[PDB]
Amino acid sequence: FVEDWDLVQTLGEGAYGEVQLAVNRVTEEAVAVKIVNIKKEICILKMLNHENVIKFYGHRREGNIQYLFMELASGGSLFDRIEPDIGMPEPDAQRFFHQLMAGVVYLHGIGITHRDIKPHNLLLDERDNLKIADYSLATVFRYNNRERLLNKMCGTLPYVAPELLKRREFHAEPVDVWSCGIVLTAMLAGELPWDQPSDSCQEYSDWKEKKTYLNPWKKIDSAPLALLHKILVENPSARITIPDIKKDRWYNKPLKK
Ligand SMILES: Cn1c(-c2cccc(F)c2F)c(C#N)c2c(N)ncnc21
Repeated sequence: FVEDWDLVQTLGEGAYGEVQLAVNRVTEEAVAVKIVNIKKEICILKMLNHENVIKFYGHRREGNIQYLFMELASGGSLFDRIEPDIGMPEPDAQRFFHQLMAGVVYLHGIGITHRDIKPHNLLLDERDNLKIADYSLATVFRYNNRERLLNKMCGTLPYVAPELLKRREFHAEPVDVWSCGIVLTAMLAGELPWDQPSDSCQEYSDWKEKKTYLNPWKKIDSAPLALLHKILVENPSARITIPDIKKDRWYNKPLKK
């Protein structure tokens, strides 16, 4: 198998192609390999250097198949740490949220939007450090200090911001903030609040009407729920920004040893 690397186990599939564990017969160093536009993805992957983003090691083409070598996350995904109908202990949810914001602030700072934040795309290293993975939908929204609005509809319906179903064009950053809000909801309640944030979605109307005696909102303590009230705001220019998320009372609440 490719160069010194043996492809010894599968970690995920479907998507565009498969992800393999690559143990180096020589050094025993273990990495991840994605087996697959791709030009643009590679170019974004080479920009990424942060502790909460999956590191890119290199690519080797071999006829049809490209091979993307990235940092391995041996802890699996945040999706596997969320217990259905329960979620996880509030202190673990807060730490993962801190790491997720650190990663999102980095991407936005280099003018990159991920566009598909959800628990399947948030992986853990062996010390339970969160890493944003899968840059196949990622795009430049800021270049030479000029912002460009996005127009492609993409992501996963339960995680997408409402403006992306309703507007011709929209700002990248509030879309990623919204999906972090759905991720925070899943961690604290082990359930997604709606199929999609459309006015024909009863659960979404129930939330705009502030009916928080229904699930999933009734499983969530008042402090983190006050933050979700500022994140899941339908008007993207009134929605809270990451600088202001970092001032939020629950965000700054001591919880974890
Ligand atoms: C499961 N998995 C993925 C993955 C991420 C998104 C979709 C998908 F299908 C995947 F396999 C990784 C990546 N990128 C990954 C890694 N780097 N290390 C360990 N396991 C991984």
